[PDB]
Amino acid sequence: LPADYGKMPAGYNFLTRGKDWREYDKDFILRTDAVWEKFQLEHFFRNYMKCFFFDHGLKKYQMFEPEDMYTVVFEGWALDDLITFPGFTPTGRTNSYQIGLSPRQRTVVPTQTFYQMQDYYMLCGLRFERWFRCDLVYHDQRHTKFDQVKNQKNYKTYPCYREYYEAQYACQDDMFDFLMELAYARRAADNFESDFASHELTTLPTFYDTPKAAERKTYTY
Amino acid sequence: GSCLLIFIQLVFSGIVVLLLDDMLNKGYGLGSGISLFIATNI
Amino acid sequence: PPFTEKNINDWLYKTVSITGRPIHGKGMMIPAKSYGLHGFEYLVPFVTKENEDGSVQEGLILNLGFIPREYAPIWARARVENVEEQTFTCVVTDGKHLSEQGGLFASNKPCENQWEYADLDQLAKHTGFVNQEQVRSCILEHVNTETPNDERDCRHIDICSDYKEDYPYKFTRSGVLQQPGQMYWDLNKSASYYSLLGL
Amino acid sequence: KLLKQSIYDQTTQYKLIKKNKKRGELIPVTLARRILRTKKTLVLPAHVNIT
Amino acid sequence: VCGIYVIHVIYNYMIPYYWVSTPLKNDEFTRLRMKDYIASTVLEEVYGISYAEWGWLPHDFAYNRMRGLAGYMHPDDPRAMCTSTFHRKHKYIEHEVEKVGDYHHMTYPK
Amino acid sequence: SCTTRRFIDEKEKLEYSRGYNQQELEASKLRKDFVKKYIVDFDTTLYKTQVERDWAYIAKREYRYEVQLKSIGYGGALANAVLLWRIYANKKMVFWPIPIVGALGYLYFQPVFFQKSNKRFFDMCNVGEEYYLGRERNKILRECNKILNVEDF
Amino acid sequence: IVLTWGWSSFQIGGYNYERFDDNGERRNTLYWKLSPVEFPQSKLWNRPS
Amino acid sequence: TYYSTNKEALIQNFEPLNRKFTEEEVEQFLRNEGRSQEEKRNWIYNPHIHGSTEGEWKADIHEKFDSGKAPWEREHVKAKILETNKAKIDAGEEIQLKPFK
Amino acid sequence: VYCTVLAYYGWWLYDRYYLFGKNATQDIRKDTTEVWEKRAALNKRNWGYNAHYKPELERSMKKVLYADPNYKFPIEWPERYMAETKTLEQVMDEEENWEYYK
Amino acid sequence: MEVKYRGPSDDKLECEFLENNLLSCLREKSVQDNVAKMTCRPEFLVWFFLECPTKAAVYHDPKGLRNIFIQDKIKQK
Amino acid sequence: ILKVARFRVLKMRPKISTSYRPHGKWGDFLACIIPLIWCINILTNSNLIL
Amino acid sequence: PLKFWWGLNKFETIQGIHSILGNAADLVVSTLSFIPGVQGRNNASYIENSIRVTRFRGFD
Amino acid sequence: MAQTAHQNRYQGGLCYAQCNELFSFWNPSIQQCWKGCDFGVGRVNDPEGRIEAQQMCKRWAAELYWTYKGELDTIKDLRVHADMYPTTPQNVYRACLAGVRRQKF
Amino acid sequence: FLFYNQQHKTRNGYFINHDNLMLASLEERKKLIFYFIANQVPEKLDPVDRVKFNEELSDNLSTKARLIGSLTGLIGLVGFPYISTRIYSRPVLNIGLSLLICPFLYYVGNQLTYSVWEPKFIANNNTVCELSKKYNFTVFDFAQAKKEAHLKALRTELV
Amino acid sequence: RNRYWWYRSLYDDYVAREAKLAFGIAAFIWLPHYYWGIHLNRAFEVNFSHRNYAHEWGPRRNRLAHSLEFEQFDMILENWQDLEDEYAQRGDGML
Amino acid sequence: ALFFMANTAISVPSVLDTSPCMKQMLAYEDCVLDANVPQQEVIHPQWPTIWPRLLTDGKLLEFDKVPFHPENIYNYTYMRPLTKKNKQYLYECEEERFVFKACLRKVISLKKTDKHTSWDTAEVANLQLT
Ligand SMILES: CCCCCCCCCCCCCCCCCC(=O)OC[C@H](COP(=O)([O-])OCC[N+](C)(C)C)OC(=O)CCCCCCCCCCCCCCCCC
Repeated sequence: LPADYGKMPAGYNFLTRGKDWREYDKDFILRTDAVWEKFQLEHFFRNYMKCFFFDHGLKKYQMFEPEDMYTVVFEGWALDDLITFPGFTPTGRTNSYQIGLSPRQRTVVPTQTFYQMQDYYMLCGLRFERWFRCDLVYHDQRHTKFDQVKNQKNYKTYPCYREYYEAQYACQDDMFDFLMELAYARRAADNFESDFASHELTTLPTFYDTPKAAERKTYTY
Repeated sequence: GSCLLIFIQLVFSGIVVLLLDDMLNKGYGLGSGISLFIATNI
Repeated sequence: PPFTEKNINDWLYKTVSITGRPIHGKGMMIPAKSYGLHGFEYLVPFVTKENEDGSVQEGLILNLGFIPREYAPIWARARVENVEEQTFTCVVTDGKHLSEQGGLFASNKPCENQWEYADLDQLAKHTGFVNQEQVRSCILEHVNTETPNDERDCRHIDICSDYKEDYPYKFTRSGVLQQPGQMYWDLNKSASYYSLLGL
Repeated sequence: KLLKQSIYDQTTQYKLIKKNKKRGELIPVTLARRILRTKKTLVLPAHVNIT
Repeated sequence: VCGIYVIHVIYNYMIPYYWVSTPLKNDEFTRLRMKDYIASTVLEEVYGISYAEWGWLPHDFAYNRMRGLAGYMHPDDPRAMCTSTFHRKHKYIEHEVEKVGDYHHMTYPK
Repeated sequence: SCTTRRFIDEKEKLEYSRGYNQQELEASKLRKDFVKKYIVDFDTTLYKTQVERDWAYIAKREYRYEVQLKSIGYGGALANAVLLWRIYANKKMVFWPIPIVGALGYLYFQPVFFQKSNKRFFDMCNVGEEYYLGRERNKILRECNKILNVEDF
Repeated sequence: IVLTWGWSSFQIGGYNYERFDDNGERRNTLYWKLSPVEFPQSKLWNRPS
Repeated sequence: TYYSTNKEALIQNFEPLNRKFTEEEVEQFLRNEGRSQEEKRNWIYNPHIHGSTEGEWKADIHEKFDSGKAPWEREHVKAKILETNKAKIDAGEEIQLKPFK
Repeated sequence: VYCTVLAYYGWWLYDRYYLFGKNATQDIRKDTTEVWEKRAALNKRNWGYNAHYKPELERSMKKVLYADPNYKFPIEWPERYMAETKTLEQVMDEEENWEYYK
Repeated sequence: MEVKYRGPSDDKLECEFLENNLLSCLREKSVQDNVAKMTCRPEFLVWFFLECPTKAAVYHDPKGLRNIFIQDKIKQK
Repeated sequence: ILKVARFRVLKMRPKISTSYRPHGKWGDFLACIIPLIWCINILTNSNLIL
Repeated sequence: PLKFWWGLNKFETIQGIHSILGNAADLVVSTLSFIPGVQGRNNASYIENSIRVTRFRGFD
Repeated sequence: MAQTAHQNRYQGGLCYAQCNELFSFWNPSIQQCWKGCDFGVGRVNDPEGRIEAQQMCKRWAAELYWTYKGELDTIKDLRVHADMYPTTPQNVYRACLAGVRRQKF
Repeated sequence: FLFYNQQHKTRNGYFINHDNLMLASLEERKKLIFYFIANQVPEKLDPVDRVKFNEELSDNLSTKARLIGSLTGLIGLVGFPYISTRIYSRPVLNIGLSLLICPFLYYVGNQLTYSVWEPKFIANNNTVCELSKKYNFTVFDFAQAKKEAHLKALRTELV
Repeated sequence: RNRYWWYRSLYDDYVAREAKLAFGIAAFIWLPHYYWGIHLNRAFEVNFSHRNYAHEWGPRRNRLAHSLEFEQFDMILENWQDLEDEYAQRGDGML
Repeated sequence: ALFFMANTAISVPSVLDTSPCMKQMLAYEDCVLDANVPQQEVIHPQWPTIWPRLLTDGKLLEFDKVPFHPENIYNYTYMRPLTKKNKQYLYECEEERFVFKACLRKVISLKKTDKHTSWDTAEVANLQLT
């Protein structure tokens, strides 16, 4: 083997034109039913990825939204909202892949604070309160230092994006609208919660309430 | 012990014999139970 | 069509390819069994010529093939049947074993769709076609001519094992040749059995 | 599975299905939908998790 | 038995509900996690998978194994902890999995 | 599927009813010899690969239900007929017709049900050319194709 | 009435349904290895529930 | 179940050596007295008794002894096996390289 | 004796739960180093890390390339599931200035 | 999945559409897509071999393909 | 049922029930084993689907 | 089944019986060695003696 | 321990006990620590096996959460504390590494 | 014992071990090793050599032993009726007596003809000497063949 | 066990004769149920096997068909390019 | 519970995959995944001919796309030509690509003829009965 084995030769076009394919016959095995199975392949594809129908008036492929059997059969003459078929992929490649769960995202306000309850209402309130604190810090700087800048040169992600998306996930739009009304009522008056909070004076002491908070944690490899 | 020496007399090593010796002991014991089961039936 | 009561022996059991429009509304279901399935032979009035009003029609009887018992009623199907002009390649057939399958203590009830055997005159009357003699002459069995012509093929309807075809299932060229239960090997076996019983 | 050009009157077909459609005793729920019909479908993927 | 069950419920579900009722300055998430953990995570869950063969056939067990590995993917879940592993073969017979830890993806059993 | 199984059963019944030619008989003999040896006369759990063991056991179970159990049932029916005849003749209970006539019925019906379903068992061994069982089945299949002047799967 | 009918009728019904009606399969399907199985009868009709 | 599993493993995965040990394999066996157990042997190169060069000799020694690679895993030994037993290669008998253990 | 057996079982469960560290420490000292090393070797699994292509084809070039101890993959396995943190222009520039080993 | 069976359509208009797409793709890819505007849709190529077996067999046949190429060249001038 | 339908009516061998009160040996224990098994079954199944 | 007298070989009495029969047959052959075609018994060959005396050696 | 190798934490051995001792009882990081114990079974004693196990921890953290290419390579402090929760890929990586460190044999 | 079959222990050179080889000459050692390998592990030989050795062994030891055992069993069947009278016949008893006598005499005759002719066949056969020179097995080959023979006997006992 | 203990355990009432006669009949009434349940369990297992295959190898076969069609196009394209080369040689004599 | 189902059908095996060139397809896909190429069109072995612009400029669409605007790196992946590193690590997967293409061409060369008498009962040979 030459010392350059595996190195792509200069000007390699990846072209198989005029190539002898009779040398690879010993590198694969086809069973006796390969001819039959091939047809089956085609059959399945022709009846599985064909969610579109050719139209003679337009002479092109069209489609509609998923419909029940009764509507497809006994209302085939009365079809509404026909859209020209655009293709599964823009470049014509295959898209038939088995999918899975994508990696999760970082959590600022954990769901485990209120996870015994299937209904997320206290969690919704907590997440919205945290986002509202962050927003009260940054709400008026958004159009000059953050997402709403005129030019992309000074573009920066809004610091409360993750908390906002967590609050949106935890709350329905109705409860989110209620909390946004409260947020407007408290941002018009610039009511930071620290201006009124005193309940820490009437709360039981805890090991986490030590004056030396940085030295309470023991770090270990 | 005795089977170990017997199987080492045949071309074998001490480690390999133990694996082979166990199988014969298990097989002979199974036959003894089969003989014991046959005696109870008849 | 050239088929007639007098010329039928010229066209009997002969492959034609005729264009016309089938009437799935008035289809007759002759009881039959195919590969252990109790289903029906699906006869339809095949309209070849008709006037614009549609009151006067003439045609033939077309055996569309075997249709299972579950899907015999029109409301049981997930399709709206096509009754426009279609071309069907069919073997002209007398329709003999269908007319001799009722057995004793069996009779057809027309004026309703109740059939036990293919009584040609009653089927012709049910069709309502004007050319009664030609309709009574024969029936055209929907066949697939891309199949072996031997009677030993043992695939009588054009299907696969998985039944991936669509009902009704048309006949193969061996299916048309096949008389159910009266082939020469069956009669030879019966003759041998009765000779053994007698001697 | 072809969007052909209809030679019938589609309104007449719709009104004839509305007026008098053939039914039977053992008719599947697929072919007999009278209270379970909507104008939109909620489409979701299969073999995956949706909250 | 009913009294023991009721006392167990009130011990970890009713009374701990009153521990935190106001926003907390220090380690609020820690305290809320403590309260929730002593309630959300129960012992029975582990058995619910430790004897999964009592109703899951081999192939259904394989499919539910991949499904459970997907559904308990999130790390911040104390209920996933104290739950018997899905990285296991079916006790009766295993078809898909040849070895416990021979995968091509970390978070997928194949 | 149930439809596939019923079609296979009824087609086998029709083939046995019409007859079995001569070259068809030779091919059937080759297929039956291969199936008998490699499935009935061999422990299907002794194959090297898991695919071979699984599908050979599936073929053996099919043989057990379609040949062994069917032949046992038909031989038992024949033995029951002879037993009823002998009970009526002797006007008392007898036991001899059960073992002897049952064995004779099994020996009469096992070849019949094996000849009827030889192709079914032969095809179920088509695990592939990568395995020993598949290679042997493919060799026998090529011989049968030479005999019958056709191509099978 | 009490024993024989309540312990054999449904099994007979399912066996006849599979033997004759092919378990009510819609036969116009492509690939058995890729198709759902039409199960035999499993809900007993001879029990009150 | 240990007995059943071991019996299945033995029956499935046991074949006779099916070949005569080659000259190279026998020579390696006779030189296996040079193998040291629990402590690696210090291989010293003497050109008048070993020949070749120091690098090539040390590479061959590492292949033969230190690497643990068996004689039947050497390419030239495999070629000799497939050449000297071609009569058994014919008639559809496959030669087994590593003896069963 | 039924009450005594039930009490013993309950105490065993309590001790197993509460003295897990002590029990595991005692169990780790019941076998010598060699036995534990053998057990650890038997339980060694890849768990899906670095599960790159394993060439089964005999003429595959990547077979010889992987046998080479100096072969560099285009990206490290743990980095195959991490989002890129540099601009597309930088990525294309680095890839176009990239040079193959050997 | 319960996928029903329907054989290749061989519809005149559908196969004309698919064959026009195939000819466009052949003309585009024969010059490594050096055209000013490329109208080829690769996905429809797949369907040409799933629903037009007659035209696919014609295209595979060397004489039929030669005739098709000659006619296309005449059309393109 | 057979007994009470065939041999417990007055004209078919009735019994002189002379027992004032019942004296049982772990009665409910035998009457609660069958239900408890059911409970187990149900619980297990639910957990799996949950 | 039929083959268990072979398993009876472990007893030293059976081995002695076999040795007596074999030696008597060897004497018969040696006295008949004058007839052409019979090899006879040679007492100067190691192989013959080793096969004779070690046949039942190490029996288990 | 749905993501780990053992049905119960007691089969993990001394490594799982040390993982339990590392974090508070309500901290889900323990499970991640357990995965470290799984990655360094036959690898901790081998000098390159330890690096392989650390790479396995990095891959595991990258698969659980969305991560950036340099993110796990610029962690200033790899030490863990009792109240460290697996809310970030950095925390998952740190817990997994701590579990790897505590795998004797 | 009754549990296992031990007809192969004292036949076809199964009893050859290293003690038979330590005292043998180089040529005698080669002959003994080849005989043991050919009888116990025929796979080590080419198929033509296997056929030749089987033919040379059958007409001298195997088939001759079968015939001698058959003759000695026929010696034990001078009268097949054995116990038999006009009043009563004993078919099952006579069959049992035959199955107890004839196998025993067969075993005795077979062991005798192996005890007499096997050493002479090993030491005075031209085919054995020629094939031993052709193959020229070593002590390592004999050790491997001994292991293979024991493992094959174990496998046969298992099945 | 203890006959007296087991003959009055059920609330001092005696149903032991019917309990004894119950085993013999109950030993056979469960056979049809058991065999049909075996059939149903096998059907469920086959359906789960089909679900696994369709989930895993379902998408893969569609890609294989896609590649088969692309390869047919590739063969046609090679022949078309050969024709283009011939037409480049014979500028207009080919037509 | 313990034996509530009273039986488990362990005899029925996993559905055997009998696709013509599935093994070669999976080998080629694994090899291409090793190359770590952003373009997905490389999944098909015919990419040099179907999308030749992958080797010249990467313009695979004539501005008839809907992947959103080029604001992040994960945009216009098919509109990105193969770099030198991608080309090298794809060339390393050339033999498996060739074997896959040869298998596809041989399968295409297979035609249904009149000697396939077992076509109507090909399911049994395909091993669909368990
Ligand atoms: C929880 C408890 C439930 C049951 C409690 C009791 C209440 C219900 C009592 C029902 C009583 C029986 C009613 C049905 C009677 C007919 C049986 C039937 O059709 O079953 C359907 C079953 C099933 O029929 P099938 O095969 O059509 O199944 C249905 C199939 N599908 C669903 C697919 C459409 O049929 C049989 O079982 C037929 C065989 C048995 C026939 C028995 C006839 C002989 C009767 C002897 C009586 C006793 C001896 C008398 C001697 C006299 C001497 C002088």
